[PDB]
Amino acid sequence: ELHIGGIFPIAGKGGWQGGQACMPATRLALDDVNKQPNLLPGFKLILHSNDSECEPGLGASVMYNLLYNKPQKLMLLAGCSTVCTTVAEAAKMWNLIVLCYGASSPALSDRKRFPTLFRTHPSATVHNPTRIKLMKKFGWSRVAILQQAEEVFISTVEDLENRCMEAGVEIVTRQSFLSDPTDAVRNLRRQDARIIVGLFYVVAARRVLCEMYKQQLYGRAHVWFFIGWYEDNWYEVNLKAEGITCTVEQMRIAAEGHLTTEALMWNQNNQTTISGMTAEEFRHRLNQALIEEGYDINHDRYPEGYQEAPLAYDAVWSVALAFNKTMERLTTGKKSLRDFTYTDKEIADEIYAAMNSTQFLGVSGVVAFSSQGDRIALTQIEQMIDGKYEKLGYYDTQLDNLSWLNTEQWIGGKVPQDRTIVTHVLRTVSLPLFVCMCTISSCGIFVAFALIIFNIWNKHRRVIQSSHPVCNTIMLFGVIICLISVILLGIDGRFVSPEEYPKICQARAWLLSTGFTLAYGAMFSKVWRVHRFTTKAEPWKLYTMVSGLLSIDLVILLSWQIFDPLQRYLETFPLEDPVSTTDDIKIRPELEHCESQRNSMWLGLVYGFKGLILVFGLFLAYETRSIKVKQINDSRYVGMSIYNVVVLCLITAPVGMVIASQQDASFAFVALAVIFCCFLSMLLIFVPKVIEVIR
Amino acid sequence: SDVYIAGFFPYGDGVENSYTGRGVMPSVKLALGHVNEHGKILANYRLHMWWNDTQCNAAVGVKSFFDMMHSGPNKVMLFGAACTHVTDPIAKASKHWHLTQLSYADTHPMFTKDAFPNFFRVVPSENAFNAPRLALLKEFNWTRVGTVYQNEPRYSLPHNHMVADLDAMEVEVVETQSFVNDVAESLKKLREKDVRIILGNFNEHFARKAFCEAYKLDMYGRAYQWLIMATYSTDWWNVTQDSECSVEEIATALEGAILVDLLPLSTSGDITVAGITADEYLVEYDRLRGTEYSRFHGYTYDGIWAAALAIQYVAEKREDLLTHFDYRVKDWESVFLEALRNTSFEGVTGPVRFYNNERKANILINQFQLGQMEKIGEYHSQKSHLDLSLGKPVKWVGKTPPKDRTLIYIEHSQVNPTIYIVSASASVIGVIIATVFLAFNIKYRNQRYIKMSSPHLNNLIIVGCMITYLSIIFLGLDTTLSSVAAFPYICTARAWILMAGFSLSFGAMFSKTWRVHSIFTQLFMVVGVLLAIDIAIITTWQIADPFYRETKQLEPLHPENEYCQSEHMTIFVSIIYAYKGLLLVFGAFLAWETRHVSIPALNDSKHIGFSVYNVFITCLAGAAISLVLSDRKDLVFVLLSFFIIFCTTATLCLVFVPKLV
Ligand SMILES: C[C@H](NC[C@H](O)CP(=O)(O)CC1CCCCC1)c1ccc(Cl)c(Cl)c1
Repeated sequence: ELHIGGIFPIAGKGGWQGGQACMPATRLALDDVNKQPNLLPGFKLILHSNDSECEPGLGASVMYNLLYNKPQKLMLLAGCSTVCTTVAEAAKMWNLIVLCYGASSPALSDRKRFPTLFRTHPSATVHNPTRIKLMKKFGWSRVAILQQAEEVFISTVEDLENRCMEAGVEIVTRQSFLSDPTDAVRNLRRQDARIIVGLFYVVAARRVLCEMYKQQLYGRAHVWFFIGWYEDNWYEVNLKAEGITCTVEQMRIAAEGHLTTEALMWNQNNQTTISGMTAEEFRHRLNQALIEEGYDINHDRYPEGYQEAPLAYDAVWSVALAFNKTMERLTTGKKSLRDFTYTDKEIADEIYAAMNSTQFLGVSGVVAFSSQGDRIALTQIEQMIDGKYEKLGYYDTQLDNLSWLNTEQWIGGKVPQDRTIVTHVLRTVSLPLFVCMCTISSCGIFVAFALIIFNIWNKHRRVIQSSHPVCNTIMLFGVIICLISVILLGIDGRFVSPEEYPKICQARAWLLSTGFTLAYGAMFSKVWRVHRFTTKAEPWKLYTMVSGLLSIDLVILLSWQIFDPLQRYLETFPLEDPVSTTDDIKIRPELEHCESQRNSMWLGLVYGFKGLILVFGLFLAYETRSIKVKQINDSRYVGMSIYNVVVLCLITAPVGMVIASQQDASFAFVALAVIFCCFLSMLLIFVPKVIEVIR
Repeated sequence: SDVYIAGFFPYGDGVENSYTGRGVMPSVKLALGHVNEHGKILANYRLHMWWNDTQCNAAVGVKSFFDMMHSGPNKVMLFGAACTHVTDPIAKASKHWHLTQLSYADTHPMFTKDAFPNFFRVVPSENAFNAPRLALLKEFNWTRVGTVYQNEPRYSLPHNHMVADLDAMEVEVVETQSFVNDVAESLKKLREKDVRIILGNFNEHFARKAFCEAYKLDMYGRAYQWLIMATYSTDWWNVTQDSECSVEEIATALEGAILVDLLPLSTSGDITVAGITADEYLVEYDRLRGTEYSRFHGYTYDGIWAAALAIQYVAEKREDLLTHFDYRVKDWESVFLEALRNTSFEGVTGPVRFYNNERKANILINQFQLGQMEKIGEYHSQKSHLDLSLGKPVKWVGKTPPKDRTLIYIEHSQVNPTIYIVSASASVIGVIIATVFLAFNIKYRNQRYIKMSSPHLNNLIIVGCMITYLSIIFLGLDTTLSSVAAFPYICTARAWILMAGFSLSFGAMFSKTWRVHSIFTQLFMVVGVLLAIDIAIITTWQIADPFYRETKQLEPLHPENEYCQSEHMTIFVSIIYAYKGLLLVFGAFLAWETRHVSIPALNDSKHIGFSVYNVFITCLAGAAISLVLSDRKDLVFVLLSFFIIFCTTATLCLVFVPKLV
């Protein structure tokens, strides 16, 4: 006649008075252990029990009374986590195994403090792998935590964080309140979080729910991982008693589409358990037995600890199975379970070995214990739709088996993302604008080369013979290079890979500077030669100055290219709202501005050189109003053109920097102005020559 | 005539915290012998301590407690365990036996009255270390303290009470660091702010690690002051366990640190309830203790005496102590509770008297000086008083306590009369020379001077030369010599007069150069025309862009610039400089072109060219140093005033009338 000890929190105040339903259930199991089957061949398993009232002092008193009285006990059963810690941590001294049917505290998972503790109740950190699997199943990586800091949620949140660091999930916030989450859920939509896991009790859960309508934290852009073991209608009860300013309608409205992950305490299948009945049959029998105790559960008002009755039933059945295996192994000799004392280490170790290797289908499912005494449970996932919970699936934590019933109803038909994904788009010059500018530049190159070919008459006719043809050839060759630079100025990153874009960026500046220098070695230096000839009153004195200007600006450009080039300075802009997509994609523009380290220094140096030459040429042409010379006969035209070229170059560079952030207009002006600067300065010089040469 | 008490000790062999059990048992025997050998304290009674060895285990302690409850003589009180995780289960379990528990060595800051009504503490908790440290912050003026504490609860609630208590005393927390295993990161975070006084809550190993890092990163001393609780072992810094820092290395960072610890015995000459002073009891304990020692020996002696007092009170009130003692009967506990609330007696550790449930005991305060831990003083908690004169004097690194907030003063710059007075004297001599040359030009209409360059333009260039000196004096003036409200005007005087100096000096040469230019192949108004190009734009300075000085205090090592307007300068000043440079390069180029042209009726053109060349080079250098080397106004002035005066003197000497015999 084996005896066991049980501690059941029945008649207490506060805490978890779960014995009210967990005491009768064990009794039922007791019958099903000893009355019907041959589970104990010649033994009747008895249970001595007393109330603990969910406090550790009375639990210790009950344990002392049980362990220091005449009927010898072989095992201790305990309820809440406080009593479970009080008994299990002190149980090794008496060589007793403590099986707890309602201890969900994660702090009980350390075998060092509790060497003989088994819990048929799943630990509070059993949903965390399921939450992480759900996060990795919908592609979410940015999640937030809303704690309550009750010394039990801290451990669960720590476990969740440590498991997240092994899954790549990034946690944005760890907001934790104590009684009022107003200043804890408000900051949730500051580090804007869409996926939020709630780690609070039902009393705080209702208040958190009420504190996410006026903050508008619900809808299509947010998903809540609530705790799954609340009451089914946990949002429409205890309203007036609490300071819930919200209403039942809005209570339900934002409960839509939140996922709850729970530890399974009832067998979801219809299979017959080892007890000889199914989960529904045991539920009906427990309902029949509980009404005798003084409960009116026919019209609801369920007793406390109702959901954990299968845990107590399976705890008793696990005790019986372990004892049966213990006597089966102990028959190889003379020692028996009846002759057990608190100083008998071998029998206690054998019972521990038997309770380690337990694997049976009970009312709560496949009951087995992990290496640290925790209950190996199959997690269950459900979602609230229109104020009702629909089961999305189940998850096996030990081996990755996510049995999914595709019944998740995401609003909008698509899984919400964990953030507002930003896409960077490169703003480019308009294709028709670039094509038109390229065609105009090609026409300019064609006409320039046409004049270069037409310069064949240099010896044939005196009009070009006495016009210093080498200077005109230099001018045209500079015009061609500068027009090519204009073409290269429209080639943005849309047309070239970014890894080679700096090559085009550097080539643009090099070609533009070289072209301008060659176009003012003939538009200004010829005027300088005219002025000097007039004052002092032939070909080396012009080409040498051209070569000197080319030498200095080539040195400047080479130093710019080698010492400090430009790569990319893609700018930004306000986060634009894109076309109708009904989704959170934020499109941000980026330009392709060039910028070197000391871009101001290089640009100022080059622009000062150009401006000095421009002002020199303008003033020389001012002094070159009417000093017409025989051998430089086109001294009045190539001066007439200096005025317009100077005004164009003094009107383009200033406003160009102002509009440089506008991709289209800046390119359009810097192209059209150069087109004119190369068109009038070409016509004024060469069309009179063509008119005079043939007539 | 035999009253029993139940005791729990960490005894026997190698168990953790065993020294606290084997070092207090001699004191327990001493107190039992003194109580039994004493009259008028308890008669027809004999206090017997039934004690069990709780091997630092929460299970062994509970089993021993249940064993002494189930069998043996009725124990009337519990002598609490010296380990928190051992006494906490006993404290929770004994509440249903209606027993009063008295602790002798447990300092954990969680055994409050609300959670443990029957747990009285002769030894004060760690919270009792808050008051002395915060007292020192009042003794030496430190109103800015940083806090680093171990995340364990034993070093968490005392820190919370401290940061909630120093708030009322106008002391501001700068930072709060709570490490777990790495203290170096906490120290780096603390140094991120400029905090010098640190309050630390950690165990001896973590104290060694913290000072290891406080050497690794420089917090050794003479500027950083430490204030930590030090209920550690003797010579804890001498144990080699930190990050490779030797004993001769962990001590350097420990120098000048103030440590608060539990006072083992009262240093006053008061006579205890045993009839012997604390020194006689110390002699007896040292004689009967052998090699084992613990700081709680006086505390457990006083605990046994308090238990005897409580039993005497219970006997006086309830006569049926030994014939009606029932665990299940509640009122007994209440009586003992009252007996433990009327306890007020002088013991070997001071006035024992329970206030809420704990005891206010004197706090020893010592300081690491010259490679040794020397006592500094005592903080009496009954009458809160920081007696700092009892021990050795407080030895500071240097002569002054470390400052809570680093102080570096900053007062302007640009000064040293000399740099300015010599420049003012040079400008006075320069304007004297300019006036002398003007007088020498006044004797016009005499041969060559009549036929030379226009003497009117000479008076204009001389006026320019003098106004350049006026410009350098006006520009050099600072805000320490004049009213600060006059800063814009002088800034305007910095600009306008300077723009005048270029107009009336460079323009005079420019007019002659333009004449020579018009010659190679009614007139001085060009200078005025040039004046226009500046005066109008200077008005656009005042009308829409009021001057606002920018005070930038940069690298104030063991000074702030007072520059001009904080307005558009790269748009405005750049334009002025570009226009001046255009004029300079124009003049230089025409002078180069007009080199050897004699062209009478306007003489000394070559000297005008030389003057324009030196003006070009000096102005280029001055602009470069002004736009680049703008570190402080003193250096700018000492670099530019000499150049300005040299160039101006060259201009007024080369062209005026050099010798002309
Ligand atoms: C699922 C969980 N099982 C009970 C748990 O094992 C008992 P426990 O582990 O002792 C935690 C208690 C703490 C005090 C208040 C009740 C919870 C449960 C069931 C119902 C409620 Cl109302 C709660 Cl808060 C927790």
